Amino acid sequence: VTLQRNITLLNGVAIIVGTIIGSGIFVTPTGVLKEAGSPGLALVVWAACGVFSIVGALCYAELGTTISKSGGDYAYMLEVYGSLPAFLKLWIELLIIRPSSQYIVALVFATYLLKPLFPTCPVPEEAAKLVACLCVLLLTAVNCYSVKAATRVQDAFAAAKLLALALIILLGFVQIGKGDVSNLDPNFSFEGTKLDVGNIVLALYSGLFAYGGWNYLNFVTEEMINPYRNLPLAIIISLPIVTLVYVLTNLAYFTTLSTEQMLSSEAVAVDFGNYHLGVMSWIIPVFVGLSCFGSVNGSLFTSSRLFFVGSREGHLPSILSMIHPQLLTPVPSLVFTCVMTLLYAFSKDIFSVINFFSFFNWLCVALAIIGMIWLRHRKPELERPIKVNLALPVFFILACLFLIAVSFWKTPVECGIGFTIILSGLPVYFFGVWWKNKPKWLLQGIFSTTVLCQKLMQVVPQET
Amino acid sequence: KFTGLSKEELLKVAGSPGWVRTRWALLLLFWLGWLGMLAGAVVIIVRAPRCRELPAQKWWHTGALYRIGDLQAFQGHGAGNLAGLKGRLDYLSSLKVKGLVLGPIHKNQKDDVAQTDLLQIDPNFGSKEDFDSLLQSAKKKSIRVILDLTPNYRGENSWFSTQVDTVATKVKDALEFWLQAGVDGFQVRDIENLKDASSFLAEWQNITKGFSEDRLLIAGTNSSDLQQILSLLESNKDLLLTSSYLSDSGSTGEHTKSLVTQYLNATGNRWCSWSLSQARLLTSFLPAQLLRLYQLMLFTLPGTPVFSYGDEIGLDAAALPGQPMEAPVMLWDESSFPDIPGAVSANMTVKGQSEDPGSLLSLFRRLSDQRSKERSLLHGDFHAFSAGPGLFSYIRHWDQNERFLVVLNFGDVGLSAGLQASDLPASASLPAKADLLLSTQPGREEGSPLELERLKLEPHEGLLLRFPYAA
Ligand SMILES: CCCCCCCCCCCCCCCCCC(=O)OC[C@H](COP(=O)(O)O)OC(=O)CCCCCCCCCCCCCCCCC
Ligand SMILES: CC(C)CCC[C@H](C)[C@H]1CC[C@H]2[C@H]3CC=C4C[C@@H](OC(=O)CCC(=O)O)CC[C@@]4(C)[C@@H]3CC[C@@]12C
Ligand SMILES: CC(C)CCC[C@H](C)[C@H]1CC[C@H]2[C@H]3CC=C4C[C@@H](OC(=O)CCC(=O)O)CC[C@@]4(C)[C@@H]3CC[C@@]12C
Ligand SMILES: *[C@@H]1O[C@H](CO)[C@@H](O[C@@H]2O[C@H](CO)[C@@H](O)[C@H](O)[C@H]2NC(C)=O)[C@H](O)[C@H]1NC(C)=O
Ligand SMILES: *[C@@H]1O[C@H](CO)[C@@H](O[C@@H]2O[C@H](CO)[C@@H](O)[C@H](O)[C@H]2NC(C)=O)[C@H](O)[C@H]1NC(C)=O
Ligand SMILES: *[C@@H]1O[C@H](CO)[C@@H](O[C@@H]2O[C@H](CO)[C@@H](O)[C@H](O)[C@H]2NC(C)=O)[C@H](O)[C@H]1NC(C)=O
Ligand SMILES: *[C@@H]1O[C@H](CO)[C@@H](O[C@@H]2O[C@H](CO)[C@@H](O)[C@H](O)[C@H]2NC(C)=O)[C@H](O)[C@H]1NC(C)=O
Ligand SMILES: N[C@@]1(C(=O)O)CCc2ccc(OCc3cccc4ccccc34)cc2C1
Repeated sequence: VTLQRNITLLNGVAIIVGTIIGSGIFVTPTGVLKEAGSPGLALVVWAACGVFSIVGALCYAELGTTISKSGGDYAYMLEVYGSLPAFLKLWIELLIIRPSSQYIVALVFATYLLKPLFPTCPVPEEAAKLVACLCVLLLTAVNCYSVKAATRVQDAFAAAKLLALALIILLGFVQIGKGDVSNLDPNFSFEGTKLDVGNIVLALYSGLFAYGGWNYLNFVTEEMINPYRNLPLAIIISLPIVTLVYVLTNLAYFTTLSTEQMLSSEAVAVDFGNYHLGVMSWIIPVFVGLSCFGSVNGSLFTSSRLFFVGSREGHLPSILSMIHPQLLTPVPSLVFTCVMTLLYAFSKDIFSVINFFSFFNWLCVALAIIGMIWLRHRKPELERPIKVNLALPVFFILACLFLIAVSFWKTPVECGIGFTIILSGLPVYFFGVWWKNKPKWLLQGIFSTTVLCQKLMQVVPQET
Repeated sequence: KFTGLSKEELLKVAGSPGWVRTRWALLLLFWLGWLGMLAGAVVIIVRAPRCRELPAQKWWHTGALYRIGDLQAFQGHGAGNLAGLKGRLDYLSSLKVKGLVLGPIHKNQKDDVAQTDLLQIDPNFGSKEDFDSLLQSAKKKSIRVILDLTPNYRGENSWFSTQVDTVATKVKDALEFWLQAGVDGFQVRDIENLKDASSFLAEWQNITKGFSEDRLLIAGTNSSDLQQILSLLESNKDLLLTSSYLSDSGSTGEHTKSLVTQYLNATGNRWCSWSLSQARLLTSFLPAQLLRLYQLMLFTLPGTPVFSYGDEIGLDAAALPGQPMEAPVMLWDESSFPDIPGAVSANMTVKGQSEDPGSLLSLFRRLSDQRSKERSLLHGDFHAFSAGPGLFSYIRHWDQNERFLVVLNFGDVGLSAGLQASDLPASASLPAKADLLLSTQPGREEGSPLELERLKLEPHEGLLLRFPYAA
């Protein structure tokens, strides 16, 4: 009884494209224009985040073909740095990182799908919270049903969001095809470029939010048909498509609206639909919701597979990583993902957790790529189907260390709170993992609740 | 495996009847809970009240107009042509004005009626081509151009006292000519000297609207009587009218409050224009200690504020030696006023006041962007209410956006506010703690919330508190 590989090349392309293109292309440009000052600085920030994500994806393709086991970015750290940093990464990546990232996109889905009923108006908040929870519950039920159904969902919604962005891009092209330019003058487009790199790296963070999810096919390997070919071929095909669409969508945004027209706007896609369309301008918020639906589906998929792999190393309870026969899906891991995602619906503002934890999110990537170089030098007895040129990982490590050291130099009050939450897992590691020889007051109860959840969900252990 | 059972044990234990019924019951219970959450979202969505529909504003609803009567005195000598006016459009874009009432640039010799022509440009301003370039240059800066078509602007009687018909006949062709040229509106001043006045403005308004619905017509009187204004506003309602209705008085605040509220009552809460005159500065009617209070008042009343050139720096005509009061020299820099060198100062000029945060130009710029951006100041609702003996307090509120509260002290003693609201609608009732956005006088720090119970005001102070939609 195993997980029964189904992911094709086009399924992996759809997974990466649908998970990356979520909400950030419709929310973040105001935050980038606020910190860049000039539109040209915004476009070079978007292109820089694009090239940065492409370089990191090449390094993760080389890592995922080297080690080639599931649960990427956590198994790669467990292979090199032992058990305790892997558990700390798994702890943080569970608790704060995965349900908040899913709940943000679900909330943007619910907010933008209810915009035609409240055109010039704030949406009622609890209706949006309920619709977001409905989205999460429907998608986890679809994921608990079958894997082929979930890949069909991801395929359809990735194609839908691609055609939506193509429509927006061609509208921005026919606007500049009407012989005059609002923005994009060769001397005006750079007027307003502020400075103070400390006020530039915040625009870099706001752009790097929209590129999140670029390493999720590394989480969902061990289920790909022929991974040694179809993982880097999926990454190479997928991520250059995102950067081009992002810079063309920002360019189409700028030739409809002026600068402080966008700096004081609430939904720059809704205003774009209001300009180029009369009635039938609800198409654009409908399509934004359809993008965020597929992004939530892909993130739920990869999170369930990550907790599946983390249970197999003895770092999580063993009720997880139990497969249900005749469906062959990790049902308790999916239930555990959905429960946490619904649990983060009690916060009023959850966007202020991104700056609390960005330093750890890039520290783990930098640690994994340092471990990749150290593994290539220390242990050269592995088969490597792709081998990147060096000084791409070295430049990526230098850029990640630049982002970490700058985030400890402009806003050091949130990183301290983040580092305080990180070491709270250190009591948890020494209860369950390291502390064996537990009393019989605890082992029988854990066995009883495990077999009770087994009898409820009809799940067997893995082994095949 | 490690803390659980295996395949066969579970398949022969958890296959018994009851357990199958338990998991099917939990499945249908899950789907009924999902449908219950869907119904709970739907009945919350339909219970939300609705949201109001926007009034489809014009371009002159979204900011202030700027009157430049004498083009020679705006730039200065040697550059008083139409071409030099193109160089000031970046300064005019810093004031965020939406329109521009250029003075009468047509060829008028003197009180002879046969020689003047409203179709031709006077050669001391330029020609038609540098006017067409000016229109296209202002069109790129999002600034509209209104042309004053008052015929006899060099003379005492402004409408050619001899007869009335032919001088009103040439205006009819001038409207169609200059609308084809591409102007955005017209202005006619001194219509109290026009015989059969109310039945000519309707015809000119008809032609101006029949070209397009985005065309303006402004009329100007020197009247202060309310009934003479309403008589001109009987058959016309989309006509903008500038008068001397507020230039009368206002030593006390209850006079200005009654003057605003009686006009809004007798008109019917229609769209109006707020000014102090038709071609005069603010310093021609107010002392220098009331120039901030009236600038705070005119930017927050429900209408279009109209200003003359130099009202943002407090350009006083009587505060200098020999000079006409109809065309003072605009003080761009310190070297503006050429003769008597050493009469201007640093706080009297544009560039000297363009750096000081506690200046008058800074107050004008801080009001003129709030007027053109905030939704409850563009087409919001107005409500005045009773206050302390000498105050003027009112509230602007549109639907669910940020509510604005303005408090003004038109007197020379320190007053406590005492905002006994007691008559506002329940939608826009007062909160307990309102914020602060600006103040006319220095000695307040901006951004921290006060509370409107022990609210104390020093003389000639004005407050622009704000508070959000709540319950
Ligand atoms: C929730 C609905 C989902 C449906 C399926 C149920 C799945 C339940 C998953 C529960 C996951 C929550 C625990 C997260 C993992 C931490 C536990 C672990 O790593 O142990 C491996 C260890 C593996 O055991 P094995 O299965 O025998 O290999 O797990 C345990 O021994 C049992 C741990 C129970 C954890 C309950 C929550 C405890 C939170 C921490 C409380 C404080 C403890 C430290 C005391 C000092 C504090 C100052
Ligand atoms: C663009 C379309 C797909 C609309 C997407 C939203 C749909 C309204 C929802 C409601 C039910 C959902 C799914 C419910 C279960 C499956 C059945 C599945 O077909 C199978 O049974 C394959 C499983 C197998 O062969 O074993 C294909 C469609 C799918 C994904 C459905 C697609 C449509 C979903 C995502
Ligand atoms: C906090 C935890 C302990 C609660 C977990 C409870 C589960 C969320 C519930 C919801 C619906 C339940 C079950 C409803 C139907 C069954 C039977 C089975 O579905 C089938 O029809 C298998 C036969 C087939 O191949 O068609 C697999 C999924 C399962 C166990 C479901 C798994 C999840 C259950 C136990
Ligand atoms: C112009 O305004 C008049 C009343 O102010 C309206 O009716 C016009 O009256 C004039 C005589 O003064 C006629 O010459 C026009 O033919 C009338 N217009 C018609 C019948 O449409 C009318 O509201 C305005 N004109 C238009 C065209 O809207
Ligand atoms: C508007 O200005 C005129 C000119 O100063 C004021 O006086 C009128 O002058 C004309 C001729 O110049 C006379 O025919 C009128 O009879 C004068 N008006 C009166 C009331 O006698 C006129 O008073 C001013 N309007 C107001 C309201 O003050
Ligand atoms: C001024 O507004 C008030 C209400 O705010 C109205 O005054 C009413 O006028 C009618 C007839 O003129 C009287 O029958 C009512 O008793 C008045 N009510 C009040 C409360 O004063 C009216 O809209 C305006 N006043 C006038 C004279 O038009
Ligand atoms: C520009 O500043 C000077 C000095 O700061 C002002 O001169 C003051 O004028 C007030 C009233 O006019 C007097 O009470 C002060 O005693 C004067 N101070 C000095 C040092 O002379 C001048 O009035 C300011 N100009 C304007 C237009 O406000
Ligand atoms: N491209 C996306 C879009 O919706 O546009 C879709 C997917 C996706 C996945 C992961 C992600 O990471 C976010 C994140 C990073 C570091 C720390 C965090 C702490 C708390 C919460 C989130 C953190 C961002 C995005 C944005």
